[PDB]
Amino acid sequence: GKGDRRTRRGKIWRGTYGKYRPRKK
Amino acid sequence: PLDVALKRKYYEEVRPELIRRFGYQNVWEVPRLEKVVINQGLGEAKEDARILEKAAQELALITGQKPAVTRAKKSISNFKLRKGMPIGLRVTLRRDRMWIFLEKLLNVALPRIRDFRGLNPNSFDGRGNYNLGLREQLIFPEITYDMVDALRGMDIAVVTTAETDEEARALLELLGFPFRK
Amino acid sequence: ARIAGVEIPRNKRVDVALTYIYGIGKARAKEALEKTGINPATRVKDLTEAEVVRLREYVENTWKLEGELRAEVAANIKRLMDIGCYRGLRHRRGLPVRGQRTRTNARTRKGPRKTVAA
Amino acid sequence: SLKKGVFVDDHLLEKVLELNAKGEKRLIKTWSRRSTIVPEMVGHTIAVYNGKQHVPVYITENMVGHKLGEFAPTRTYRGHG
Amino acid sequence: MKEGIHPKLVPARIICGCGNVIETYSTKPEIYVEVCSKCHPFYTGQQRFVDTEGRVERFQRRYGDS
RNA sequence: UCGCCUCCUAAAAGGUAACGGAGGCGCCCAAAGGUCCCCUCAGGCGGGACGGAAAUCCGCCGGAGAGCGCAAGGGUAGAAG
RNA sequence: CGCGGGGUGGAGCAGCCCGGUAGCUCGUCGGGCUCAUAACCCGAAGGUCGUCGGUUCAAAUCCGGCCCCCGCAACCA
RNA sequence: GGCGACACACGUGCUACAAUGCCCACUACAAAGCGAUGCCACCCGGCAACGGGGAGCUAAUCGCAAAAAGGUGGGCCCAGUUCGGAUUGGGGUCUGCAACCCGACCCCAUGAAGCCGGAAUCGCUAGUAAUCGCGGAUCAGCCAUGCCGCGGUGAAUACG
Ligand SMILES: [Mg+2]
Ligand SMILES: [Mg+2]
Ligand SMILES: [Mg+2]
Ligand SMILES: [Mg+2]
Ligand SMILES: [Mg+2]
Ligand SMILES: [Mg+2]
Ligand SMILES: [Mg+2]
Ligand SMILES: [Mg+2]
Ligand SMILES: [Mg+2]
Ligand SMILES: [Mg+2]
Ligand SMILES: [Mg+2]
Ligand SMILES: [Mg+2]
Ligand SMILES: [Mg+2]
Ligand SMILES: [Mg+2]
Ligand SMILES: [Mg+2]
Ligand SMILES: [Mg+2]
Ligand SMILES: [Mg+2]
Ligand SMILES: [Mg+2]
Ligand SMILES: [Mg+2]
Ligand SMILES: [Mg+2]
Ligand SMILES: [Mg+2]
Ligand SMILES: [Mg+2]
Ligand SMILES: [Mg+2]
Ligand SMILES: [Mg+2]
Ligand SMILES: [Mg+2]
Ligand SMILES: [Mg+2]
Ligand SMILES: [Mg+2]
Ligand SMILES: [Mg+2]
Ligand SMILES: [Mg+2]
Ligand SMILES: [Mg+2]
Repeated sequence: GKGDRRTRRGKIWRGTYGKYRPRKK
Repeated sequence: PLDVALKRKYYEEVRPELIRRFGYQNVWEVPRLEKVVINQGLGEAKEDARILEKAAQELALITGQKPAVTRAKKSISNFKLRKGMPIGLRVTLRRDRMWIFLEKLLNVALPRIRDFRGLNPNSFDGRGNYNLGLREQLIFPEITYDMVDALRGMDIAVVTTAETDEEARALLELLGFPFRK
Repeated sequence: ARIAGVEIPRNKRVDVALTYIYGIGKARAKEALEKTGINPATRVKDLTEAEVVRLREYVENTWKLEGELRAEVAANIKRLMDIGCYRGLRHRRGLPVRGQRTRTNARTRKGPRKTVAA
Repeated sequence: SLKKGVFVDDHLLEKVLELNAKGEKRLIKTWSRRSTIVPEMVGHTIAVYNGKQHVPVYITENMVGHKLGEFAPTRTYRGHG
Repeated sequence: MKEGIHPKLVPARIICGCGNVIETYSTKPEIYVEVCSKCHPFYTGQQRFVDTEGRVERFQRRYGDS
């Protein structure tokens, strides 16, 4: 959920980027 | 079976090392090793006398002897305990069957103990016997892990004809007893 | 079958059942799976004792785990206390180590509440 | 944390490097708690400041990566009852 | 030994991270042991793998170059 | 308070009083009975997972201080346990 | 002196009889409702059982001493 | 140095307790605002935060930008779990004279309480309530889950 910084949902919610939400498009 | 690899290891290369070290006028004076007594104390099964015969079934399997049951000496209030009831299993094994058990213990069991930086070397009892105890029973090869209902450990008494600790240590060291030094 | 310490996982998945070991999970799991070249979607129930020994022997050997790990985190903390340092006092007194706020909910590290009068 | 870094105030870094090659070492009071400690600090006795006074802290080798203020606590507690 | 009431205790073979322990002479022949320490992984035949003590060691090392 | 048992008083046989000093009984057990065979305590020190002053186990020391259904006495392991 | 009853959370009272388990009302503490307090509701804490000895495996409970309490009695003189 | 204290007590909130759900992949559809002391495409290094390089824009003219839910496919199979991510260990990144007290962020490990919450009690009548993301002011950086706004999808129910 939005509080797991180790997932896509977490990272988005926290606004950040990393291995679990890498920046690409 | 009268062969049993550890028995041998004792005769060829443990005895001579001992004669070389302490030095001995007599063949008999050099330490022999009699009686490994294994004993499960279980208050666990007290009001349940059923759980017990499972534990004795377990002990048989690893020992090759059925244990006999020990029963409460006097009556104690604070943990249940009518002076009747079974407290636990105790098996005496000597002479071969002893050996075949200690082998398995040295080369399989203790190796399987979580952590294990080695057998404590203060447990020698001062007249030269040694004791130790195990928390779980599944560290043995004959235990399949799906046959554990509940963990029960035990107490092991290594008795030896060695008059002192020092000699007793040496004997057991040379047999391959891993010690925490 | 059993990897470091005893720690038998079973059934389920394999790459999942690896989390159930102390010291390992998510990443470290999906890692040792292709570095022993084993299918992660397979279930620890069934697989060659071959892919079982490759698997145990890798993990147990690469990094430290339940027995020695716990004792290593243990020893770090001991060092932090008794050196006299501030992270050490907050271990001594059972209170939160990294900033935050004790005027209100520290509960996870304070215990259940112990109420008093007004 | 820093790295291209390892910040230490020159105040005491002076008097410490000084107390190495002098041949003599004694009690030194800094207000610098922001600084980091060691290696040539070890064996020295520094008095750090908590805002109130200068507290003596004996320096040993596992105190290493730590700032000085870690050994000089600012608050006073002793509980409630 | 009283005849009845007893595990057989017949010669066996047995396994590990090592080869076989021919010794055996156990109940229930053909057993598979997870790992031993003797056979020299994991403590005896001291491997000292994975080895510890690094944490006093480290804090001094990357430290004063920076 | 009134019958019964144990101890002391009771003066080294028995016996011996007092509204002299202290306690117990009015049951119990089909095994707590008969016999044959076996076994030997309590305590202390040392060792031993959960086990702690004490559960169970192992070592040494321990002539009886334990046990003998219950009071006390006498007896008792060369057994009465 | 004599016979009978008693002593248990802060208060008052059960449990003792028949060994193992300490309960009831009130108070106290924390929350609630109310502008607020009381009432009311939802949660909690709190006694080693006068004391010293003994019996038993185990004592608030059975037994003895001592200490306080209440009651009865103290007549022919 | 403290305003950041911690036996405790209250208010407003964020995240949940899962299968109308979680994870991964692929694939769509917004609005309003900000930025040439800044916003930073694209290439390279790094698992990553980020760091090198480096073009365009005084900006309907380049940038922040990926909207998210949704859609498709695959996995998890009811388990304190691929739920949930509090705590703690180690390793780093950036701002800043400086992150011990007191920073935010990335990675490895750790994985707590929690299985719809006593008495009680709040909001909402339609593009609303729920739910999903986005921008801005303050600002070095940031404890923002706050606040002021923007649109995506989009109920129920009013006898009285
Ligand atoms: Mg999760
Ligand atoms: Mg010793
Ligand atoms: Mg001996
Ligand atoms: Mg006499
Ligand atoms: Mg006489
Ligand atoms: Mg006479
Ligand atoms: Mg006479
Ligand atoms: Mg009488
Ligand atoms: Mg004894
Ligand atoms: Mg003892
Ligand atoms: Mg006697
Ligand atoms: Mg008698
Ligand atoms: Mg008697
Ligand atoms: Mg007698
Ligand atoms: Mg109140
Ligand atoms: Mg009120
Ligand atoms: Mg009394
Ligand atoms: Mg008593
Ligand atoms: Mg008259
Ligand atoms: Mg008259
Ligand atoms: Mg007169
Ligand atoms: Mg404030
Ligand atoms: Mg704080
Ligand atoms: Mg909030
Ligand atoms: Mg729970
Ligand atoms: Mg701070
Ligand atoms: Mg569930
Ligand atoms: Mg709620
Ligand atoms: Mg900002
Ligand atoms: Mg926002």
